[PDB]
Amino acid sequence: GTILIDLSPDDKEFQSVEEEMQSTVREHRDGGHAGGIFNRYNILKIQKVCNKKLWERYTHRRKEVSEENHNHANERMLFHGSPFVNAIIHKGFDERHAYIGGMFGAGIYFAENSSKSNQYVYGIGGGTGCPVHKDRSCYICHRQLLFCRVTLGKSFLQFSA
Amino acid sequence: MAHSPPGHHSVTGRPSVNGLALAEYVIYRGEQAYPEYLITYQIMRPE
Ligand SMILES: O=c1[nH]c(-c2cccc(O)c2)nc2ccccc12
Ligand SMILES: [Zn+2]
Repeated sequence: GTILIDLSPDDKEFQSVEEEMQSTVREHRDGGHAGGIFNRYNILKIQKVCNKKLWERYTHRRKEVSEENHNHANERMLFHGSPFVNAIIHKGFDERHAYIGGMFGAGIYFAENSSKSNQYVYGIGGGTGCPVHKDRSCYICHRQLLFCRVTLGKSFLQFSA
Repeated sequence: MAHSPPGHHSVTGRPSVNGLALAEYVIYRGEQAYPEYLITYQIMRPE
């Protein structure tokens, strides 16, 4: 039940999503090992993901969380990079999309920095890079990221050493 | 998947060394995220 609608680059919605992507690039402590060496992206396409069943699943949970947290869902827009992007857009996020060995336990991870999520597009630590050239810093191959609506509710704050 | 800490719905990883890093977040229920936008892109080689 998922359809993808292309946004025009003239659409204000395309432009605000592109700005969030570009403006949250940073340098990484691995010198580019996982995600590649870059300061900006070439955005090729932005598509809206439309699935009524998955949206209703989200809003059902959002209301449950809101009611447990003084009517505050604490909703954010965050990036997610994954080799499972095709499964996610068709079937939703679930346990198969969790980072089992993550710093904060086995859950589904999201980032404010688009470049952080870019490190996971080809797998944990960038895996072996792009399927065609085996290059984690491939400048040719097309990559995909999700920009996701995420309900945080009451969030446990972990300081990172 | 793990459970959220008791009385919490997510975890926020706040950076405490790298002053330029933004936060990262973890949820433990797939129903707490919806994939709104699919962005297709290339990384650009620095000049
Ligand atoms: O975008 C992310 N994806 C993933 C990710 C996605 C799918 C599988 C997996 O093992 C990790 N982990 C992250 C960890 C920190 C910050 C961002 C991400
Ligand atoms: Zn490639």
